[PDB]
Amino acid sequence: TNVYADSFVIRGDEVRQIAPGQTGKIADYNYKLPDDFTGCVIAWNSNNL
Amino acid sequence: LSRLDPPEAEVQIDRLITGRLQSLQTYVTQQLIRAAEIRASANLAATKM
Amino acid sequence: LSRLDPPEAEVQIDRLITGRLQSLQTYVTQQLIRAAEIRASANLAATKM
Repeated sequence: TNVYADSFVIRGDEVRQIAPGQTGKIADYNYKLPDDFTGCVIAWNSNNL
Repeated sequence: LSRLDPPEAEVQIDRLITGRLQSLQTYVTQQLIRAAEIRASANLAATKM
Repeated sequence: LSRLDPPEAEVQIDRLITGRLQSLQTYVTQQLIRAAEIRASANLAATKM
């Protein structure tokens, strides 16, 4: 019906905390996902740029 | 419920739930059988009266 | 089945399957009990005839 494309840039170690069911700092203070599924998660290394 | 997170508490609560449901169902079925027997005995007693 | 992968479709289908099997079994047992009662009533009616 719709597509939500959310975008940001975070650490390479903290990239694991973008998930429903994970704890830490990123998950607990900045961003989180509910007790449901998301479409997909994508993350590419772009420190070169 | 006290010392665990909903994403994990789901599975433990589900295990307890399915076990208690099986126990309640067993109880209900055995009560049905015993009540059928009691009905037959009360029919005998009504005819004897 | 349309929007998931066999390695996890196995799990979800297993959940649905065990649930539906429990429901069908409950139905069959209750029908057995009710048919036993109907048999007793038809025996009463046979002897009354």
